[PDB]
Amino acid sequence: ELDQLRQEAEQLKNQIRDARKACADATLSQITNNIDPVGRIQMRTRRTLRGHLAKIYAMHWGTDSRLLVSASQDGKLIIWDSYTTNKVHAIPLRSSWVMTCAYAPSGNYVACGGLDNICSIYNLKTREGNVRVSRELAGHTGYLSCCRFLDDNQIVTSSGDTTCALWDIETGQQTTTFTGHTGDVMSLSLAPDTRLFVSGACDASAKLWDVREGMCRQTFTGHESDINAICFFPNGNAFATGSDDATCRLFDLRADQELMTYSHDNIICGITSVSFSKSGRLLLAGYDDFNCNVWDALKADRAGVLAGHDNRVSCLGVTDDGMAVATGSWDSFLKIWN
Amino acid sequence: ASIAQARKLVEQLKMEANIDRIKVSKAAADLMAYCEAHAKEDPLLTPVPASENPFR
Amino acid sequence: EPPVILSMVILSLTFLLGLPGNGLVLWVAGLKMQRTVNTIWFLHLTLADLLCCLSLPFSLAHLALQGQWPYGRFLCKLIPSIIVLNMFASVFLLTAISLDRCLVVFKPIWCQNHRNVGMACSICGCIWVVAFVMCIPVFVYREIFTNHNRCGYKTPLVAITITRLVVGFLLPSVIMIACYSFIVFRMQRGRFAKSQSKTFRVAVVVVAVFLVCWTPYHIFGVLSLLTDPETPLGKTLMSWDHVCIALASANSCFNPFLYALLGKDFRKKARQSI
Amino acid sequence: AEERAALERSKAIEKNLKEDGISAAKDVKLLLLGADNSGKSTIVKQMTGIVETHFTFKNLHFRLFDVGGQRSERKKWIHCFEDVTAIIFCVDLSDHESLMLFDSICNNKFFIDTSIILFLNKKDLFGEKIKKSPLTICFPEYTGPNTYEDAAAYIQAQFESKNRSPNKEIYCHMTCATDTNNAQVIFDAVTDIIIANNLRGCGLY
Amino acid sequence: DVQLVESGGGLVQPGGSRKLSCSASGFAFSSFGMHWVRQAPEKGLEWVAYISSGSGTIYYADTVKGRFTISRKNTLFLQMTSLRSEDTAMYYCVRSIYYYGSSPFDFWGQGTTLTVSIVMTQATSSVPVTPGESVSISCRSSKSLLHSNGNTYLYWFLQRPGQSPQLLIYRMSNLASGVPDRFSGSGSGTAFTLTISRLEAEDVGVYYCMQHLEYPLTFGAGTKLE
Ligand SMILES: Cc1cc(C(c2ccc(Cl)cc2)c2ccc(Cl)cc2)sc1C(=O)N[C@@H](CCCN=C(N)N)C(=O)O
Repeated sequence: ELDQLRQEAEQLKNQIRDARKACADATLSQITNNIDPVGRIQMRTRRTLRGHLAKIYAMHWGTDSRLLVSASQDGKLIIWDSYTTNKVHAIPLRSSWVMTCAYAPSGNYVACGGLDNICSIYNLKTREGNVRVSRELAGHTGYLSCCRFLDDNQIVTSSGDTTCALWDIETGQQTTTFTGHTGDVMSLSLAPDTRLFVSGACDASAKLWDVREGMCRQTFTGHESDINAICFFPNGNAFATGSDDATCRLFDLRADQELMTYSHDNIICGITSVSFSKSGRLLLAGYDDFNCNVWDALKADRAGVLAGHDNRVSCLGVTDDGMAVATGSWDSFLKIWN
Repeated sequence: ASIAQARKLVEQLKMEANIDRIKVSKAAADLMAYCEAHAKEDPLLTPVPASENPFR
Repeated sequence: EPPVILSMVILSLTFLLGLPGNGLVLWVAGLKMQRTVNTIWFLHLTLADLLCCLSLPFSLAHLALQGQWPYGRFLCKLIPSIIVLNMFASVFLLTAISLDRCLVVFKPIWCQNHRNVGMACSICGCIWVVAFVMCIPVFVYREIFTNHNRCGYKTPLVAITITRLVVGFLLPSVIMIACYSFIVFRMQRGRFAKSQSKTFRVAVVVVAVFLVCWTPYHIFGVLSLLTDPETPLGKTLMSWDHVCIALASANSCFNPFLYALLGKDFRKKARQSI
Repeated sequence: AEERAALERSKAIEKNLKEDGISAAKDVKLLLLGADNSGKSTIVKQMTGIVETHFTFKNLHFRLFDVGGQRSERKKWIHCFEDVTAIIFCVDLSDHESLMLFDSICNNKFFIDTSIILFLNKKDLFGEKIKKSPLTICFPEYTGPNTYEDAAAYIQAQFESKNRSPNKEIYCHMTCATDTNNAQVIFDAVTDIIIANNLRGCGLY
Repeated sequence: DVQLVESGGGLVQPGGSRKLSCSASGFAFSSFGMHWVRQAPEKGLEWVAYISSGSGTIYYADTVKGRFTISRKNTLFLQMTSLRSEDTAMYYCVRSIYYYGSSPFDFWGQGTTLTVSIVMTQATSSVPVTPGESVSISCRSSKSLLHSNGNTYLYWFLQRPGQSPQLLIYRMSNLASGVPDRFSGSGSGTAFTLTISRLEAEDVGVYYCMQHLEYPLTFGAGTKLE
């Protein structure tokens, strides 16, 4: 019956592919062909924060559009004031192998993880002054690659042992566990209403989970290599992935298929980060070629570059009001564009 | 042994295959409608004057 | 005046070949590079050479003046002190570079444990201080003689000449020679036998360049000390000093090519920036 | 009115960060690799995600990293150890896959100028086995006598023939685990590597 | 539990001297700034001295410069010399931390009774009030309290009878930690007011208002809601 079940799975995959392809009557580029282009958009460096000493692996924006948190492999995590370049906090870590960081929406907690398979929570509003460790979650057998807050009580983490879990910072116990991927899960993104999230595994696929039920709903397979970044459209109806095949793609949740592909002949290096614009017209991507290419999301064409980095770009982000964009790199430098 | 794994796989495929779908053109229409309805307030594709720049 | 015009031609060539390279080196090493232990020496040497390169038009004006000075006493007392400070700072920075290379070659443990930026900054400050100390006497003793007003010097003269000769010539040359000889001696065994030849070539080039560029100044100073002015064979000295000092000043343009752009990263950054 | 105090606090924490970095710049880091049950435990004990061991020998603060617990693809986390001073390799003579691991590690993109220290252990067991069984089973192509020294030299030559970059060197030493001379070998190799790196940095190499 | 204990006061003849101490525990003493606030037995509060975090910067009042000294183990000192008859007042120990989003003047001390042998105006000095009603107190300022960055510095304190003052509203709009939701504050430039909703028997005392723009800190006369 094993061969029969394999044949049934193959025929189900064929049916799914036929159904997905039967709904593609037209193309996005055809419909957005009669729209004036955005033109040239050159951005100039305004500020430059230089506090770290090693490669920067993650960054995040506060909900106030003023405070930012940076995590570097020197064993430290700082909190920046972007309007003044002043430093507010400096938290020493226990394990120097850090690969992720997060900022609570309320502004009271931060999170950190890495090669130690343990995710930490820090309290920033202590009565006695300094910052103390509030929790230490440990349930993963593989390196943790991403962690994103839901509220002040719960957090969702993605690990390298092909599993995703939803925790509870009050007790430190796994409420739910998501399984099904084949390789390492290296990316995560949460919906605007924080009821759904997507992840990108290393077996060249991406799935759409849901927090309440702990199940999977759809899978999008259209890439050629591993997936290292993911982000959500501001309307929460689409998400754009960035792989190591030097191509970024746009997937539609309702259409259950890809819509447009952003690539060019010259680009060879893979993509390490991806981010959208607040109104959804631009799409900035970070490249291993030390540059950042600003794309016109509705026309699949370039609109400018962001030069000024001496090494690979590791992280990029846009504020909540869309007034600024910040990038980090392996040379221990962060720049604020405008 | 592997019978349970195969049953789980086919059940997952059955659950995934039962999802409704909309037209691609309608999705594109919604997308560009969102991008044009909010175009006048984006501070990146329209350069805000330096008088209103916190980063000046 | 074939000697005077030859010295002027040498000065013009030195200026034209020195300004672009030192400006580019200064820009790259102070704006396009991070602060490291080895970068401080290059930065300070570039600063000294650039300060030296800003006095060449004054030298051309003085050559055109032909032993006259209608200005006041302050400028005559001042400018040569600045020029001497620049030259001696460059020389001492070269010696410090050689000693640093020898030290990192011979002592790995102590260099690993106790080498940082602060020591380099302190050494550079001490070098600048000793350059200032060496440059005081010209500011003290320069004056104007009034046929017509001409800028010229008045036991002390012998003391200044001898101390300048010894400190500027005999000690730095010995230090660099010993350091490079011991480095070549160390590189015979192990994995270093495949680059001993290149190291020997580079050491020979730098030592020979320094010794050809700085020696005639001291030779002529000593010879003018031994020979009376009114006696014959002295007009030769009084005439070709100009070319002697021009040869001494050519080191300002020569140094950046020898030192700064021998590193692959420096060459890559310079090519990318231009 | 009170932003000057915030500026003072920022300057103070910046100074503390600089002092911490200067203090931490002095350590020497070594990566530790090898196959499963290859004797790495014997060497680390002779003096869950990752295990760190530190000890001091002649005013040198070593740090050994063990990554044996990471049962994932090595291409996803190998860039974190790009700045290691050297790589220690252990091989069990009394036993193919080690050759593939050595080939993959030596020709990595991030390890084009990193020296490798090779340790050959279980020499006594290899000698007893060669007294009992020949060396032709593990190497069907090897031809010549059945002596211990020739077999050891052939194995070392086979391991060394996997390096192509002229800028890196491989140090090889034969161990029997009944000794305490590993620290001296590591010290000598590290001193040579430090001297070579210092010379290359200055520009005379 | 955060504690700040001070002692060292007593009867002194004129022309003498005395040493005061402020022992602190339960918090990171090395990352805070310390103040000194006195209150005459029949008058309002008055600023005395300030020492920054790390002894970097020190400030003194107008009528104590050259006679007092502030120093900071985990203990703070205050050396006073040439004690005249106008120094008879209890001295409090006040902590404050300064960074983006901090709340200075958080926790006050207990005070030591020492016995010796911008003009910010609060017009109203007494109001008649009963439980269950709503009351409001207002105090003005001579100079505008809005800086270029858009921040206004008005603080409101409450001193229950026989107790120590506790911070209520900082920067004219922000409610402190632990304060109930009844209190609220508003103002514009030079005129400020505070509102109390559903007054109970646990909110009876005297109120003070204070600025933090010019470091010669000045309080208000004070209003007693009896
Ligand atoms: C240091 C110095 C510099 C001088 C000239 C000058 C510089 C560069 C060139 Cl290419 C040409 C002229 C100059 C003057 C004015 C100004 Cl604003 C700028 C530069 S003259 C001088 C000095 O000290 N001369 C003594 C002794 C040194 C001579 N060598 C002997 N005796 N062996 C002397 O009178 O003999």
